[PDB]
Amino acid sequence: MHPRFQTAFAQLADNLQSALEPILADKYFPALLTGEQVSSLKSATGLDEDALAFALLPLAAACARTPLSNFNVGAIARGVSGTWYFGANMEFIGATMQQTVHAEQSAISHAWLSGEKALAAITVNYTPCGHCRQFMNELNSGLDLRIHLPGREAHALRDYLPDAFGPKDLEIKTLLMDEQDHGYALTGDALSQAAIAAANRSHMPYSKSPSGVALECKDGRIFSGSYAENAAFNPTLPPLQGALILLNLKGYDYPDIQRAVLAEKADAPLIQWDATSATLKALGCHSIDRVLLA
Amino acid sequence: MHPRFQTAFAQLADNLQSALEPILADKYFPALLTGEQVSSLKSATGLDEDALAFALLPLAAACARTPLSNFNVGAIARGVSGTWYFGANMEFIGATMQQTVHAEQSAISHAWLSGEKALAAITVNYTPCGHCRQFMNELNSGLDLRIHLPGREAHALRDYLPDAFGPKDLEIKTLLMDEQDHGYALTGDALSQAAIAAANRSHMPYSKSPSGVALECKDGRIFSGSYAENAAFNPTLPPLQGALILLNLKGYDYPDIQRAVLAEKADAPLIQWDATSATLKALGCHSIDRVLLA
Ligand SMILES: O=C1N[C@H](O)C=CN1[C@@H]1O[C@H](CO)[C@@H](O)[C@H]1O
Ligand SMILES: O=C1N[C@H](O)C=CN1[C@@H]1O[C@H](CO)[C@@H](O)[C@H]1O
Ligand SMILES: [Zn+2]
Ligand SMILES: [Zn+2]
Repeated sequence: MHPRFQTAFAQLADNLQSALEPILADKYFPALLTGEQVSSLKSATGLDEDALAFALLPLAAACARTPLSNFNVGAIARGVSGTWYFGANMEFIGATMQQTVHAEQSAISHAWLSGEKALAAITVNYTPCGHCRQFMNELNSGLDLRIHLPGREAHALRDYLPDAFGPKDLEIKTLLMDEQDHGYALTGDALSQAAIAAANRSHMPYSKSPSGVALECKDGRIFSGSYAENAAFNPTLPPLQGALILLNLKGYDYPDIQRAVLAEKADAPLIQWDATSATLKALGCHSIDRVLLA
Repeated sequence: MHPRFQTAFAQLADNLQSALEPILADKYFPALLTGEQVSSLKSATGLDEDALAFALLPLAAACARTPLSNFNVGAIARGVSGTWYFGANMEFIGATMQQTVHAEQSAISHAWLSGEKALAAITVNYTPCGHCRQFMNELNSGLDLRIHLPGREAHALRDYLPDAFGPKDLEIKTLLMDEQDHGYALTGDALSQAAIAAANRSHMPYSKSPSGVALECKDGRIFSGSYAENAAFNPTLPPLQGALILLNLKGYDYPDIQRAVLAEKADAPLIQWDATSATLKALGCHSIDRVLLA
């Protein structure tokens, strides 16, 4: 089992531990659970979903990277698929606060990127900051998203975000997790195509600047991120971050990053380039290439 | 009167117009009103503060810069001083969504930077996004801040941000607008010192990386911004933005920017440098210098 889970795992309940140990066994346990696993989990313990999710939090939080805060936050997004995706915050020393990733964004994009069509609920070990409540309201699940916090009843997003601002305010009709395909031709090597492919699924109704980032690991593994705009602009999820979320959740570490490509239009109104390299360099990867969309 | 106000002004009520015209007369009307002016305003019209603020919105919104959205948002922060500060959103073509400024952040930092000790209320022509509700909760006014929106009753922040996350969650005791002075020696030319001075008032309890940006205009005017962290990290106000807010509100335009300096520690965990130049270049200023704090 991935050491990141060591401690957490140890404070889990005996029957839960047993049910889990087989799954967590793999270092490369993908920080996710299929329906089937959930069911199994539910039988070995007498937990109901909600209780199960709360019970897994600490594992989701085990994946956090917080050199600054030291404030571990885990989240679990529940697919309409039955799959549960873990999420955890990340802070990058050498960059800016604007580069940070919240547990919630982590889980939701984990899910989105993985192909999930919609979420039903999300569970966090801490009340969501306003930045995340706003991030949440961009999804096709709307104000209905259900949110579970420890020691609280469940509530819909609408309750956490009264009189909310969202895509409708801007006359935006396509929501995050809705089906998208911008249609750019994939070209170049693998990495280039992984980037372009991500740019293709990007959510960018406000600025109309598609973008994607793909990261190649030592072992030739390839994690890629899609750009995700937000109505309030600022909470937008830059493409780099997408990739790093996957990369981390999945058991990898920065240093395993071999090379990275970024794809975008040259003439787009918004430009990912600088923030991408910068942060990437901050992480120690100077191998950045960019590919121009068309 | 600054053309930016032309249209707005024209749809104001006759008695309000009259009361205003003398003030708005100056191109360099500083997008702000002293107590005295407010009083005068109140007498010429029979308005009460709240109604007065709602009535001035469109002027606050006249100051917006929205090449992307085209979504003008104005805000008015009311000092405990009796001074009212205007605010408006800004979007920068060529940068990223994370560089955007919300009307609310604009007003609050307008006030903060101007020396305001605390706010009593804020009025916006649109419901605040979650990013701003979060930004608001960093102030020393806490959940008590009062918020006025058109067609709604007033409410405290707590109402817009139920079960909120904030500085206390991180054990942070110094709030934004509280009195701060990091104690760096001012040095170099004017610009350098303006930068350092700003770095000195910066709010950075989470990362501990002070920073400041000062901009010199053609005419030798100098606008400077202070760094403002936020508990949720992301909503943090980078130092550059500070300066540009003032610069815009005050009647200036990008192209009047002559040179700019940024001050920060070299070894800080967070680094403003890249985002600063980048955006600055995006705006057409390549004249960036950095000064190392100590
Ligand atoms: O991850 C979350 N989610 C919740 O909305 C609130 C806060 N945090 C975060 O937890 C840390 C403290 O702000 C940061 O890494 C920031 O991303
Ligand atoms: O300025 C605000 N304040 C409110 O919290 C909500 C939205 N906007 C903004 O208005 C525009 C649309 O998102 C952007 O410039 C963004 O900064
Ligand atoms: Zn958050
Ligand atoms: Zn806002």
